Amino acid sequence: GRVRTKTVKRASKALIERYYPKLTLDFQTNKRLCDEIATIQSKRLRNKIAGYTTHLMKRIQKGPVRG
Amino acid sequence: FTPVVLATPIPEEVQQAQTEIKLFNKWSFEEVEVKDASLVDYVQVRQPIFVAHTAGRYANKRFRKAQCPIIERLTNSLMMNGRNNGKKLKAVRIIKHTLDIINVLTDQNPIQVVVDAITNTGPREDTTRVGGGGAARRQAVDVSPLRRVNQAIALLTIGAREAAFRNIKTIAETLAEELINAAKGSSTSYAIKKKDELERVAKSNR
Amino acid sequence: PGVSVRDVAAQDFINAYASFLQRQGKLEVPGYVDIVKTSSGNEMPPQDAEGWFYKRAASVARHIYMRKQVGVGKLNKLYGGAKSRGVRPYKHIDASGSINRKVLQALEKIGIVEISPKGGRRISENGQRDLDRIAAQTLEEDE
Amino acid sequence: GTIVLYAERVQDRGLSAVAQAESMKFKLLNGLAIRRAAYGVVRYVMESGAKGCEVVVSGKLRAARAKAMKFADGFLIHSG
Amino acid sequence: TPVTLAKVIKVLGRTGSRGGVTQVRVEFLEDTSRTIVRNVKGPVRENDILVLMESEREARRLR
Amino acid sequence: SLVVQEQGSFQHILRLLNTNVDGNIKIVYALTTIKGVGRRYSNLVCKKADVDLHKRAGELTQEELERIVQIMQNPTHYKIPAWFLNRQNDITDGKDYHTLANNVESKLRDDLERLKKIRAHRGIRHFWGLRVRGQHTKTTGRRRA
Amino acid sequence: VLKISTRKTPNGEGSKTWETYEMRIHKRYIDLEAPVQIVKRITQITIEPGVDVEVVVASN
Amino acid sequence: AQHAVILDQEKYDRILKEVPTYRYVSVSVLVDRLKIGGSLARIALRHLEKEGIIKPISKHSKQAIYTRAT
Amino acid sequence: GNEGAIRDKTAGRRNNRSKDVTDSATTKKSNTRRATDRHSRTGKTDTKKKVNQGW
Amino acid sequence: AVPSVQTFGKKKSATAVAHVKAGKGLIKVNGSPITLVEPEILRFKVYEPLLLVGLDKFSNIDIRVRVTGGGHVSQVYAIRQAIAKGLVAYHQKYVDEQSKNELKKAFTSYDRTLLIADSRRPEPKKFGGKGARSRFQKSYR
RNA sequence: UAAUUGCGAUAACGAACGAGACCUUAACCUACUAAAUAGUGGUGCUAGCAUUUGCUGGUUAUCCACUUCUUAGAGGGACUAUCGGUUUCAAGCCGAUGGAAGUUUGAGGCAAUAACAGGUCUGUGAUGCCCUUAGACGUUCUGGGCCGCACGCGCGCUACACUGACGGAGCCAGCGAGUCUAACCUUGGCCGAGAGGUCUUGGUAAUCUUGUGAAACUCCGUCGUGCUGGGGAUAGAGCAUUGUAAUUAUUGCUCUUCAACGAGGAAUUCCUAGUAAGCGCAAGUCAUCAGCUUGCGUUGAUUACGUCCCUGCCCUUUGUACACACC
Ligand SMILES: [Mg+2]
Ligand SMILES: [Mg+2]
Ligand SMILES: [Mg+2]
Ligand SMILES: [Mg+2]
Ligand SMILES: [Mg+2]
Ligand SMILES: [Mg+2]
Ligand SMILES: [Mg+2]
Ligand SMILES: [Mg+2]
Ligand SMILES: [Mg+2]
Ligand SMILES: [Mg+2]
Ligand SMILES: [Mg+2]
Ligand SMILES: [Mg+2]
Ligand SMILES: [Mg+2]
Ligand SMILES: [Mg+2]
Ligand SMILES: [Mg+2]
Ligand SMILES: [Mg+2]
Ligand SMILES: [Mg+2]
Ligand SMILES: [Mg+2]
Ligand SMILES: [Mg+2]
Ligand SMILES: [Mg+2]
Ligand SMILES: [Mg+2]
Repeated sequence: GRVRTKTVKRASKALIERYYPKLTLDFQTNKRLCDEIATIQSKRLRNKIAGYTTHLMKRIQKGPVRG
Repeated sequence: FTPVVLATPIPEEVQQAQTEIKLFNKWSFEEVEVKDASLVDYVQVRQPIFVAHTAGRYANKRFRKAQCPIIERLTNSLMMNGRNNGKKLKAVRIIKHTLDIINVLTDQNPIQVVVDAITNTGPREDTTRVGGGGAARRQAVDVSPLRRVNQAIALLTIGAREAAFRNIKTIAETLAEELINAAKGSSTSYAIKKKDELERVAKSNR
Repeated sequence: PGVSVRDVAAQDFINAYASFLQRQGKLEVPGYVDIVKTSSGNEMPPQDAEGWFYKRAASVARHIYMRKQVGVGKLNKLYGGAKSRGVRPYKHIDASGSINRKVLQALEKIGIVEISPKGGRRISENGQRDLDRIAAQTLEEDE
Repeated sequence: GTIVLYAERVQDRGLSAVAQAESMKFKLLNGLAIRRAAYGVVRYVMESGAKGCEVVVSGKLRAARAKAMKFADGFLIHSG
Repeated sequence: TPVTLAKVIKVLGRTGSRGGVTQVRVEFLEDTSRTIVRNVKGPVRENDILVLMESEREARRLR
Repeated sequence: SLVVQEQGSFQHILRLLNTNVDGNIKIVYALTTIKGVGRRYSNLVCKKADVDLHKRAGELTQEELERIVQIMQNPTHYKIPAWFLNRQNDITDGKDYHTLANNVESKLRDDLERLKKIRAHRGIRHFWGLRVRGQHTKTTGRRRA
Repeated sequence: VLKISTRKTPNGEGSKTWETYEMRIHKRYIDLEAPVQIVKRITQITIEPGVDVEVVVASN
Repeated sequence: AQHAVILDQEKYDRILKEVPTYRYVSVSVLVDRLKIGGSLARIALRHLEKEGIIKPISKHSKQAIYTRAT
Repeated sequence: GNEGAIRDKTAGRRNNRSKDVTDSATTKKSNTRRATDRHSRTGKTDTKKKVNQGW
Repeated sequence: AVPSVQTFGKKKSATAVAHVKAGKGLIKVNGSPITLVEPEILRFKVYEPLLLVGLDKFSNIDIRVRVTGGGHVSQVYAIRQAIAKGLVAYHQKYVDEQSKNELKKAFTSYDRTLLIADSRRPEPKKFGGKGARSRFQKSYR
């Protein structure tokens, strides 16, 4: 399965919460954004995160999301 | 066919049949058709190949198994009973051989006789053990095209393997033989008997 | 065009060369040939009987032509095969160091191979010569 | 002369496993109550600025049947 | 011998205690308009073609 | 190789060394039915007798056949090593023999008895109808005798 | 990579769990053309608990 | 012990007149004509090739294939 | 000695073959207790004073 | 020097390196002509790219291959890779793109992983059975 | 969902251990830093065949240049991406395109709380108590024994042949390991049918053994369905190696002797992709001995991509007079 743990989903929340201007529908830049904008300890955990914070981003465009 | 030759020369008939048509060992993929409805899709033929060896990832997804060139499907199924496990090179040669024999007999694209025998030996419907309470009766079903192809391959191959066993006649002949007889079924092939005896019992319960 | 033995398939080369040495007469065959076995990993002698010593020597030649230097040890191992240990698992086993070492002495006397620096036997300068000849011969068989 | 020994005190024993094991050993050999021994060992390690500590005592005391105890405080992680 | 051609439409699921069985609705190509549910023995997806050996006796739940 | 003919010149079955030998079997292997001669021995004896191994037992000229038997029972004069021979160092006269045919039966017996008659453990073990070359006798060999 | 493959059990009981220890050895070499001085200067210091330094000379 | 392993004159003739209408001619085939065994049949194959009735469509060991000449 | 060993009748394969086989040669595991594992047999017992001093 | 590129092919372990320089249509594997290359039942696996993309094409080039490692099949699937990759690399630097893309289009449309190496690889056995998945026989009692 | 993995529902809100993360290994880098202990192109010196320039080799430094292949440091890469279906348009799941890679990327290491009278005092100079302690249950030395054989059970090896056996011929791996106060890994040359011997030799090792030229496998033959040349148990006779010692036969070679077994009752094991199965190798043990194991690569499938029917477990609900907890 590919269900993202809370730590990923939690962190994505926190970042969209306070950096919606900046951030994009693009993972590739959301990646780089995460580096400047947050400390993470492993490349894997970062993309895992930024990929999902892109997901959440990509569908706020099409209506609100609880949380 | 517009001839061409460079440093290390490439053989006449090799230049001759290849660059033109993309045909088999040296057999035609075109013409060849699946004479029963369905079975199209679930039998390959086109795209065309040279020999039936391939590093094909036909496993890691449910149905893609269907996409394997049905000649090479046949060959893979030839290489079993532990002693012959693996040994594709051994097998492939039998097919090349087999196809030649099939060809000699009754003309026809040998690669098409394969197509006939396969289509012609898969059970259009079958039975399956059903709970019913201990004394489990036999409930009939219609079988999948895919399942129907598979059984045909496995039935065809086995019957020859057992024919080939303990006797002078070679794998290639009995395989050819099994096929030729299974082209339009003739009650003498291990498969047709088994198809027919299977549909006998399938029709025996509805 | 011009021709190297590398330009011929093995069974086309060696079987022409084997035929050569037999058609010729300069050779040195041991004498125990006809009663010997090629390896302790075997069961029956060669069936070529009158011959086969030509065939190894022909093969031995072509191998050593194809490389820098090689000796008995390597040829023993090259020509070794499976030995049915009866009811026990097979293992590879080396073949006879006599048949080979004497082929080396043979082919050398006829001047197709020489003792070599760094060890082993090097393809002869007259080996090159005469080998690329019959190579160019059985390429002519399909002329 | 080819060999040379130098002793050297350690920066805070309170974060050295081996230090505190050997302390208990010693504690328990002057016969402090089991819990009193370990519970202080926890509460000193903690004091020495540890992010978590944990002590096990297994074996037999005074009764015949064998027992075991966890003594732990603060934060530990256990995997990877 | 009559033959009968039916195009599979929509995979409904597995019945049969074991589970190898798969209930599907099909459509005839020799005049559509009418559909019928069948039980299969092999693996099946949408747009497959089943030789109904007898075109009129549908089944349900298997044990 | 060749397509041959022959008159009535070949006979099926022929008797040499007090035993029977099938006609239409290749003469190398044909010879093996004789106790004491195996494939390696057969092979060499033929090569030595200057016979064409391509032939069956029956083809062989009576001259060729007679020749063959002659080598089989004097292997060492007719140049055949010794390490090819089942009875090197005859533990009494110490010569080097190749016991054949009916004789190999008797020379097994003679040996089995020399041990038994000297009471040596191997002998005893033979007289007890057991395994001798030191094999675990717990599990293997149970139907047997 | 120096492997050591062993049963975890001190005794015999249980499913036979096997376990492979491993030790990695990393070896470098750097070739220098320098006077007598720098060599010794470069050998004595630059030392480190854990790294084994070896200096050889010679044409061969 | 059940007849195959030779060349009986009246056999050779049969191996000349009986081979036409052999749409397929292989090693197995020749034994199956209630006659020769594999060996002195493999010899036959090469010798019917001496001249006629058989064209070599396929090659090698284990498998041979010949057809009626035209 | 060895003389006796071979001369000894009453020995060797024939003789054993001609004997019936004990039934003890096809028994079970025998187990003998395992169903008493949790029921301590010492007949002692500890006691809450002595445990409480220990622990 | 002359215009050239070097490329490789990898299947299982086998690594087939190729040198594709400008010349007169030479194609030799490991030192011998490509018209040999036994196993041979698979010969056409390696003739394949040539036929795929027009028997000409090679006229302005030479080709050598050097396969080590792998085995009597994995080397054939590897060399053909380096052969057809080799041809595409050459156009990449020397001829043109539309002619490069022309080629890569047929190599792909056919493919037996001709431009892109196969990811598959042995899985490590693990203790308890002779295989990576297989477990030894057991008995309960 | 592989997961108390998440969505959602919601008197709960928001967190930590364990799962995840993490680490190791196998996959991708013509991007970065290099290499006579790795290798390529050119150049000399040079052999062979052609000759019209060519083709194929030789040469631990005769020179120049490079890093594609090899090696290992630092980075980069993937996040189930884009798109499209399906879904409480929620977590997700499915399909297509692309990609080295899209089953937790594949395989491992790590691994909470708790339980068992599981196993180990025969690993320990870990250990309580008990036993014994000079005619010893200490220890050592000589010899035997763990191998004993009517028979029951388990793991295995080899086979019942023609997809084969045999014989010649092609001829391709990866993980490993190797000698100092020593006799380890062994090339080459001779002698020997063989096993082996002998003379020298390289290596404390990406340098030498070793391209570990491994085995299945590939080709051309021979045999022809006959317990046959399938099979190789048992047994005789001879040679040789390890060792102080080989008898109760350490192992190896040779001739001979040539069994059962013609695919296996009731039952039962393992397994989903470079997997199963076939095939050999190195390592552990080791003076000598692998039919065992730990790993490794070679050849390479058929069939699911499901369900709760069997079996095993987990979960709620529910009963209890059990709590030393159904022993
Ligand atoms: Mg086998
Ligand atoms: Mg070999
Ligand atoms: Mg060989
Ligand atoms: Mg954690
Ligand atoms: Mg973890
Ligand atoms: Mg005999
Ligand atoms: Mg034994
Ligand atoms: Mg690089
Ligand atoms: Mg794709
Ligand atoms: Mg107990
Ligand atoms: Mg212990
Ligand atoms: Mg024991
Ligand atoms: Mg076990
Ligand atoms: Mg062979
Ligand atoms: Mg001698
Ligand atoms: Mg030295
Ligand atoms: Mg026999
Ligand atoms: Mg045999
Ligand atoms: Mg060993
Ligand atoms: Mg053991
Ligand atoms: Mg309650």
